[PDB]
Amino acid sequence: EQLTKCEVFRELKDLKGYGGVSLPEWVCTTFHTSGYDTQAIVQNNDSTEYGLFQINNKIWCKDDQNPHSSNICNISCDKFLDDDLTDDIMCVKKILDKVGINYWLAHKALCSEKLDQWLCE
Amino acid sequence: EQLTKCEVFRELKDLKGYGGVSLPEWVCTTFHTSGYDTQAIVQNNDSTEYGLFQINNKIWCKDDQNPHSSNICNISCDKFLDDDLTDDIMCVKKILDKVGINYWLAHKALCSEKLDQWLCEKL
Amino acid sequence: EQLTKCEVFRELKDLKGYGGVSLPEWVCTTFHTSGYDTQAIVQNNDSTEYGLFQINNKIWCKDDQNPHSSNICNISCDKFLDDDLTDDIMCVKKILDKVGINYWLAHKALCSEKLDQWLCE
Amino acid sequence: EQLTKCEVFRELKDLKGYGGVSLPEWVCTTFHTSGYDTQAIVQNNDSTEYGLFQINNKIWCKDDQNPHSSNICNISCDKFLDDDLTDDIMCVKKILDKVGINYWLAHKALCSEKLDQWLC
Amino acid sequence: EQLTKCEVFRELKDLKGYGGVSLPEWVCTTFHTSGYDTQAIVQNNDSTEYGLFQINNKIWCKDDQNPHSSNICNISCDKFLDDDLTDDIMCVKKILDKVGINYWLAHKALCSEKLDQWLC
Amino acid sequence: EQLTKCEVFRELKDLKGYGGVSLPEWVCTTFHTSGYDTQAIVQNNDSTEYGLFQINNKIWCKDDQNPHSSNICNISCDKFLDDDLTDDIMCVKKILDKVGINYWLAHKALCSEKLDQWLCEK
Repeated sequence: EQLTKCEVFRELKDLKGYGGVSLPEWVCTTFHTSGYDTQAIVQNNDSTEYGLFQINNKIWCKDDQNPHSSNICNISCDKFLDDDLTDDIMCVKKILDKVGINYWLAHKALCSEKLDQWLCE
Repeated sequence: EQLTKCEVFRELKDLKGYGGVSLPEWVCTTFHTSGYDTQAIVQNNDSTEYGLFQINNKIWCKDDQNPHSSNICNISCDKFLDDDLTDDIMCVKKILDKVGINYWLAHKALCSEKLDQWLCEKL
Repeated sequence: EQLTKCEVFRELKDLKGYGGVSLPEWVCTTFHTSGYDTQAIVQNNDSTEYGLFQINNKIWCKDDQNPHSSNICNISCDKFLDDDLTDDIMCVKKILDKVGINYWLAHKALCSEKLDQWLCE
Repeated sequence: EQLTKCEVFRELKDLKGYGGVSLPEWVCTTFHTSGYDTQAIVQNNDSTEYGLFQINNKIWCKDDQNPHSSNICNISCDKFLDDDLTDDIMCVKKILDKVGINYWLAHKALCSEKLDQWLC
Repeated sequence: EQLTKCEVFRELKDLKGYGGVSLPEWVCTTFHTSGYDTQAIVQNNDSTEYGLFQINNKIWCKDDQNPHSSNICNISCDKFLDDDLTDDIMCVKKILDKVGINYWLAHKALCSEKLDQWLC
Repeated sequence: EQLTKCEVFRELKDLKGYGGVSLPEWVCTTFHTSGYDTQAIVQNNDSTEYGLFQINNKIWCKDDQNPHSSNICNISCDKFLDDDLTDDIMCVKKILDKVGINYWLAHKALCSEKLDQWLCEK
């Protein structure tokens, strides 16, 4: 499912304030990460990244590709491909606890200025 | 070279049933893999993926990046970027024989059901 | 920041002939590389690619992800996400000098021949 | 810092029985891992493995090489090169919890049976 | 097991002349690859190399670490840590077939001359 | 060639003080990286490391394995496998120039102090 900026904004309300990051920072980050596509999937030779936040199967979730993954989010990666972002949000909180919002390079690279444009009326 | 659901459907007829996988499954998988673009190419720091099936150059084919690739499909990777999908299919059959359809994670994740929407009637 | 074939053609003028490569080849390559988007950023498990030319943080530039980067172009990777392609071109000349145009597989695979459609007149 | 087959038994006591793995298995596994050298360090192009258990800087601990490591064990990797194996063991227990003893391929491979030679 | 140069020269007799490479070249190559240790194993974040020839689990054999390995040699990697080098040899031929002796960089760099010192 | 501490100490004189690192530090680091084996070669899936200093074919030199290496030292990797440490040092200087001594993780943790055992009163 390809969401609209305002839709992402709404759906991510649960992440508001987590780790102190605001929604415009989240909307901007996910835009540069998956272009707002909940079904985004990229398979490389060693790993595959899943969904809206492009979570990878080497550390966060379990795959057919990496069954020996640390699976920090204790979930099967494909659960990140459907339309209910509940699972994504749960795992993302785990990532923020372990590495921080800057785990995503796009946050600092493209989301530290002109933040008002990522806002929703 | 961008294709549509039914052109992919028509051109992958030879994979139909091969190894026990159905056509809608393939149409679905290639969609989530390359969005039906025969010239899709993704270069990473140490591996690059080619064509409609995004075949990588570490194992299946050879290119200047990984000259020591196992090159199981015995072909130069750029043959996967033309519009003739014959070379591609030969290789895919080799991948299926060795690893199976779920070698493509998108298949297991998004193309193992509800395939009805990947259908093209009259073939 | 999505350019058009001809804007790219215009902006990369300083690369013309460099390393013996013609502009139509440059236009073709960046099209297959970033789709002409000066802000393309692809983050993988341990490397991230930046901008029009998708320059990576393991060798050419400095990231928060790879601080021990050889950083051949002596620059922080995010300078490749702005609209000013000056940084990018300076770095691309470096890459050309060190490895060559075929460092980009898209060039060899698709942009060394049948260049007519990449012409901009 | 080189331990002998017997010191290892002593030092890894806290691991005994944890995750179902016995000491002789650990003695065997760590032998194939680091030769009982607690300062063992293998640096590759992208990853680096530290200490007796050869814990990597990509997932388990934080490095200068990999500052964005998920750092699951919440610790700086060089604390695995000291002679206090307390922090090592604590991290190993997390790996066991999250992945299991077979995360170490040498275990399943060479330290599954004939565990007699690994006694002290 | 830790073979000697002579023990290796004997057990790799089957590779004699395959793909055109001589026994000394093979002895030299394995020397620089594993020091003749048939139980040599090196696990990294993404792959693991096994045995005398340090065969990796991403392409040649089936692992717990890499179950989607193309498994070209249709064999589980642990079989490369046995003292019986028959499997190792079967797989090495496949590698010579798909890639060539120079798949091992040590061969081209160190085992292409001054070979008489690898004779037995 | 398997050298002794002092043979290595001797051969790396040009590196004395380069980038601020003393010989005792180098003699310690190279022992931890290659065991003083000038012919050490470690081949992995994606890269290989060569010689005394274990320089890789991903960034510093050119290989048949990685022909598209950035090849910063502008040298073919196997030149790092012989007895003459001259190219090795030339390249180590470039690495020190680009990334620094702590490019070698063993240095920081094991070869920064308590170096009595690594001196040579030659």
